[PDB]
Formats: sequence, structure tokens, C-alpha cells
Amino acid sequence: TALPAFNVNPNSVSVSGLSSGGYMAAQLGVAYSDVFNVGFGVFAGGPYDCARNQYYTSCMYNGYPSITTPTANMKSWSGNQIASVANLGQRKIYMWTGSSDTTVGPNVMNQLKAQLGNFDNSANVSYVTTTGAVHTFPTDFNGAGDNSCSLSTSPYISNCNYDGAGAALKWIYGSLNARNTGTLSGSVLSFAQSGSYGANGMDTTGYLYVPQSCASGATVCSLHVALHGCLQSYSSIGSRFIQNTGYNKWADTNNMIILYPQAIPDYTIHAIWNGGVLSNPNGCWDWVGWYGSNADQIGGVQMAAIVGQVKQIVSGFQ
Ligand SMILES: *[C@@H]1O[C@H](CO)[C@@H](O[C@@H]2O[C@H](CO)[C@@H](O[C@@H]3O[C@H](CO[C@H]4O[C@H](CO)[C@@H](O)[C@H](O)[C@@H]4O)[C@@H](O)[C@H](O[C@H]4O[C@H](CO)[C@@H](O)[C@H](O)[C@@H]4O)[C@@H]3O)[C@H](O)[C@H]2NC(C)=O)[C@H](O)[C@H]1NC(C)=O
Repeated sequence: TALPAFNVNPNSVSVSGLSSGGYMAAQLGVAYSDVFNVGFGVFAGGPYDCARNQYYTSCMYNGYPSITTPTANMKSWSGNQIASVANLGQRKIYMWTGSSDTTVGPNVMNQLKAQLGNFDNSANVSYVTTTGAVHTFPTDFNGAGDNSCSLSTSPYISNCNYDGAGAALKWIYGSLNARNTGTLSGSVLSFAQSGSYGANGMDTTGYLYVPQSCASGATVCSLHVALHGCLQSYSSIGSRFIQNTGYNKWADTNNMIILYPQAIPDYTIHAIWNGGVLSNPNGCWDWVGWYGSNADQIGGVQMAAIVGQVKQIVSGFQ
């Protein structure tokens, strides 16, 4: 099915994600700060350009990645390979980690905090820590199939007694109507991630949750892009990220569409920025350069595809 155009204001776009989806949220937020012009959210991700000049495992497992060059590159690329970093001073940025995350980790997120500290006033950056939470998406309900917030295992979505989706949306957008406490009003559309909407490393189908208010075209909506993490693509866990992460109940009472782009497991070995070659068996978003030297720059194929999806959705603005 073709990705529809909706009555969404192009000035109301943001993105967030977990894991490699968190990394990608920041890559989009930085490289395309003009497109994601409200802000972005990072759950258990890491520094922009973290893995370009140091090996990816140094950007994981609660290690201490360097941000010297990554920060320098942001300064250097501003206005060319990425949108003006001045934009970032005018963005709401949400950050979250579990204190017991040993997959990415507080130390990694601390480095992202420091990096962004060079481009956005602390007042606009919220960095929340849930004590005891492991690498997992934090929600405050028992989604079907959820793993314990104390055990990092598939589907990496938990009841951590913390509404992470709500927190991120409220930090990015400000005051929101109370989340829907009943059945959702909308549907979960599928669309073809093909042509300009698709790319290497991406599934051929994406999804989006569309509240009844946004479907009719009679109401101007906003757009939030939510990016699953590694081992969280549709191929791995089906619709569990779409359904169990808690974005939809907020979208539903706040005239918001939630777009859910899908990556896919990729067992082909590719040259990456640093450390030689690597396949992408876990279906992560590209934060290491699997599909291009420009993965976190304007033109990066996955970012270009997601931005394409965004432009299509907002093309229906009335
Ligand atoms: C990211 O975080 C930063 C830091 O908190 C935010 O930036 C501040 O934003 C507020 C509100 O927009 C600014 O407040 C305005 O300050 C003006 C004076 O600015 C002078 O001084 C600052 C340094 O203190 C210089 O940077 C600036 O160039 C000026 O020299 C006031 O004149 C404003 O008041 C007038 O406008 C308001 C609104 O219309 C009216 O209500 C008033 O009556 C009056 O007419 C206002 O108080 C503040 O200056 C900003 N500080 C910074 C960092 O420069 C970002 O907004 C935030 N990102 C976002 C947008 O979310």
C-alpha cells in the first residue's frame, strides 16, 4: 500500500528511538535538524557520529566513548553535511537510560549529554535515569510479551513503572492532553518502504499509527517518528514495538501521527566506518556505516528514506 499524505504541519515534526534507533534519532535530529524541527528523544543511545573513529563496542556495553572528533565533526559539517548546528540550540531534546543498562549504558548516554552540551542549552535537554532498569523500552503497563524491566531480553519492552513515551512527547511538545485511557480510535496503517521510502537495511513494509482525528483530514496533526532498536524490527518481534511502547495512547488524544519505520536483519557483511567489516544480523538502524560513509550525514540512505516518509506524510498539510 502507498504511504498516504496527511494534514500534518511540517513545523511539528520530531523523532525518538531505543538502542540503534536512539542513535538514529540523534543522527536525524542533527543531520536533518531542519526537518525534525521540534526536537528528538534518545532512549539508551549514544553520541552523534560515535562509531566513525572508534570501534562500535566502545559506544556500547557501558564503555566511555570519546566525543572529541564527533563534536569537532558537528562543528565542521554545520551547514554542509548537516543542517546548521545553530538549529540545535532551538530544539527540545529528551534522553533516558536505565541505571542498570549494560548494553549501551549510562556512561555512553553521559557522553551524548556532554556532546549535546556544546550545542543546546541544558534548559532544553532532559536526561532521565530510571534506577534498576536494564536495556529495554520503559513503559508503565504490562504489554503482552514484555520482558521484565530487570532482565534485558526480547522484545526489550518492559513495565518499568515509567511512561517513557509520554515523558519524551511532553518534553518535546510541551503540554499534552491526558493520554487515552480506553481503546484507541485509530488504525495501524502499513505502507511500502520501497523506492524513495526504502533503503538498504530496511524492511519492505513500514507502519504508522493514525488517530481518527488525523485520518479525516479535517484536523491539523503533528508527527512523531518512533524508531525501534536492535532486535526490535518487525522481523524479530512483530508488532510488539508498535503496540507495546505506549506512544499511541498519547498520540490518540493529541492529534499526533506516530510513524514506525522498520529495519530488517541483514546477514551480509559490509565495510563500516571503523574496525573493518561487519554484518547487521540484529536489524539495527545504521549508526556504524553499514550502508554508506554518509550514514549520519545528509544523504545517508536510511535517513534519506525516513525523511522521504516524513515529507510524504506532511505533504498533505491543509
Ligand atoms: C534552549 O534554551 C535556551 C536557554 O534557556 C532558550 O533561550 C532563551 O529563550 C528565552 C525565551 O525565548 C529568551 O528570553 C528572551 O530574552 C530576551 C533578551 O535576550 C537578550 O539576552 C540574551 C542573553 O540573556 C541574548 O542571547 C539575546 O541575544 C539578547 O541579547 C528578552 O528581550 C525577551 O523578552 C521579550 O520577548 C518576550 C517574548 O515575546 C516577551 O514576553 C517580553 O515582554 C519581551 O518583549 C525574552 O525574555 C532568552 O534570551 C534565551 N536565552 C538564550 C540562550 O539566549 C531557548 O529558547 C531554548 N530552546 C527552545 C526555543 O526551546
